[PDB]
Amino acid sequence: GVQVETISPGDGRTFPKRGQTCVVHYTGMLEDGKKFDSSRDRNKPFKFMLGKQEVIRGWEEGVAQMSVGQRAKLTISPDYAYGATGHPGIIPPHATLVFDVELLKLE
Amino acid sequence: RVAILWHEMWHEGLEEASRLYFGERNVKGMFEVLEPLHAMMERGPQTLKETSFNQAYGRDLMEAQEWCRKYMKSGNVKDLTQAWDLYYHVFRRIS
Ligand SMILES: CO[C@H]1C[C@@H]2CC[C@@H](C)[C@@](O)(O2)C(=O)C(=O)N2CCCC[C@H]2C(=O)O[C@H]([C@H](C)C[C@@H]2CC[C@@H](O)[C@H](OC)C2)CC(=O)[C@H](C)/C=C(\C)[C@@H](O)[C@@H](OC)C(=O)[C@H](C)C[C@H](C)/C=C/C=C/C=C/1C
Repeated sequence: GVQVETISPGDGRTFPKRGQTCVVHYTGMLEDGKKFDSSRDRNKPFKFMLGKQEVIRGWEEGVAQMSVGQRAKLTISPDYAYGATGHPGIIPPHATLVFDVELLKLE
Repeated sequence: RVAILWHEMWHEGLEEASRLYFGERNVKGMFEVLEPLHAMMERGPQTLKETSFNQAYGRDLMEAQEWCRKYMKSGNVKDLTQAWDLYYHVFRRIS
């Protein structure tokens, strides 16, 4: 599964409809808080279209739950992420990942 | 050889390359489907369309290549990502 826990709420009616572009700011870290990637360090929002299997599954189902403005922590079990194979050099096998993601805007 | 815009050529090249690396963990394949595209660039814009695209996206795609070269020398894999940051930027702009 994927676990969403509000850090800061949005309007709670403007959800990303399948096929929109989510502009978001995230910091990703491994379970222990070890940061691996953040768009906020580059000072540059990440964009992706929701539904096109463009991102990992915990993101697909996680971000679909979010409304514009909302900031959330996603706890994504390896099944809904990079699995047993990981992504070599950055995400190890089986890793439970935590994402802090804020949904800036839909386009 | 065949007629195709550098636009279409790079769009589907970048998409295929990314799927091979990210999706299949095939860093051998992604170099295969990327080296050709880079080869053309290094040879020359012939038409006006290939000229302007080169003015727009030539620099980024070049730097992306140096990052891949850097990966080849160090095995770091964060060079590959700094490369794919730049590929993503040119791809996002050419849609
Ligand atoms: C340098 O930075 C990398 C991302 C880094 C690499 C390593 C991971 C730790 C990480 O640090 O991201 C990371 O924090 C992370 O885990 N992310 C990124 C943020 C969203 C969530 C997750 C993710 O899903 O990554 C994604 C993960 C790595 C792979 C995917 C997982 C889901 C699966 O369905 C896909 O199958 C193939 C692959 C990477 C992405 O978010 C990028 C946008 C998308 C893709 C590569 C594919 O969807 C591809 O499909 C062919 C596309 O359609 C794209 C648009 C085509 C163009 C040319 C490719 C662009 C390249 C973008 C690359 C980027 C920004």
